[PDB]
Amino acid sequence: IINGEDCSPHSQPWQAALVMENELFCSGVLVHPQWVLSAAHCFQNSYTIGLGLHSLEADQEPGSQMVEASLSVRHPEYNRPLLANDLMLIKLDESVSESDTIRSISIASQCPTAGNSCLVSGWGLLANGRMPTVLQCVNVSVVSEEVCSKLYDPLYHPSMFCAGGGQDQKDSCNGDSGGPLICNGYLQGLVSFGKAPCGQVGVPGVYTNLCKFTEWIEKTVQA
Ligand SMILES: NC(=[NH2+])c1ccc(N)cc1
Ligand SMILES: [Co+2]
Repeated sequence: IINGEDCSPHSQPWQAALVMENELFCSGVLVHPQWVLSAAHCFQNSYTIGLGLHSLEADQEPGSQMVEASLSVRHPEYNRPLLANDLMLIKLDESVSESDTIRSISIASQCPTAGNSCLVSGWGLLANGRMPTVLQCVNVSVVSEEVCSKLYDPLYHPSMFCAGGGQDQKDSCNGDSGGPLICNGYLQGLVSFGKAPCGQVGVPGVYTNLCKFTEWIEKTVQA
């Protein structure tokens, strides 16, 4: 997160951390007791998801649960066109129990509205190019479709949307991929990509436009 601040511990209970050998590489959103939503470009053969965290130090966070999973379903059209449909559902081995610091969030069924201010959180790089010790939070506003599509032509696709890009230099960044973007308490998008460096004025970040994959997310999680 660029130019944000330490989130209020456990203020985003749907936040899922994805760690590899021993480091964080992505995030996900608990959209169901046994399913974590994330960016297709975060696919692995097996994940080590951390729920209920705030600091990466799992054994320092109470209600925290380091579950495991291996069945991941990337969206059929991911990366066709280049970079598009960047979402993926990861099915957790053992379903988790919604605790005090671990709750799932629902996906917005309506589409981003320009100007609307939202929040995004993650453990990605900071304004100083450094990784944070706790989960970061920042607000960015939805940018209009016109500006988005022209700014990111010809890579822009309807499965994406822009947010931020303001003068305040608030934005996501590397390590926040698959992170959540909440709008009025709904999961509006996932941290997907954007120009580098991050936090450039006039250059918003791109997020997966979840409002567009409700039916798929459903047919998958359920059936
Ligand atoms: N700066 C950004 N909004 C960004 C950087 C890496 C990435 N995967 C996604 C987005
Ligand atoms: Co805590």
